[PDB]
Amino acid sequence: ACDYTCGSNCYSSSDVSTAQAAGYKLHEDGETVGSNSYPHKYNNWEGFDFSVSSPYYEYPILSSGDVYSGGSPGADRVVFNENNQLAGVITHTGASGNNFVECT
Ligand SMILES: Nc1nc2c(ncn2[C@@H]2O[C@H](CO)[C@@H](O)[C@H]2OP(=O)(O)O)c(=O)[nH]1
Ligand SMILES: [Ca+2]
Repeated sequence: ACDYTCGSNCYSSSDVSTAQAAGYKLHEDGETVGSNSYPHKYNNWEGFDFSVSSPYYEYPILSSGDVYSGGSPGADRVVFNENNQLAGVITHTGASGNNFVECT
């Protein structure tokens, strides 16, 4: 079963946890990754009511299972905060333009 379903992608708790650990780690060293410099800030234009506190940072989660280290970031992201908390999992899939919809 899927703990998180991002359109076509099936992500498990373990998947989310791995990406998230990679992002908070970069964020902690003050280092980026890719041409879009992940992780960066998630502004929250979508206006999601996260059960966690701002500010937010995003980091790509790959359907491939591997951790992002460059190349296409895909459509799915993991959102965590300064305390290393999971805000959620979002995707551009089924979302107009660069908008975001949440993974089910
Ligand atoms: N849709 C959306 N994009 C955001 C937000 N905060 C930062 N971004 C980034 O700004 C871009 C829009 O110009 C988005 O594609 C996204 O980059 P990512 O694709 O790396 O997530 C936000 O709250 N919503
Ligand atoms: Ca997996």
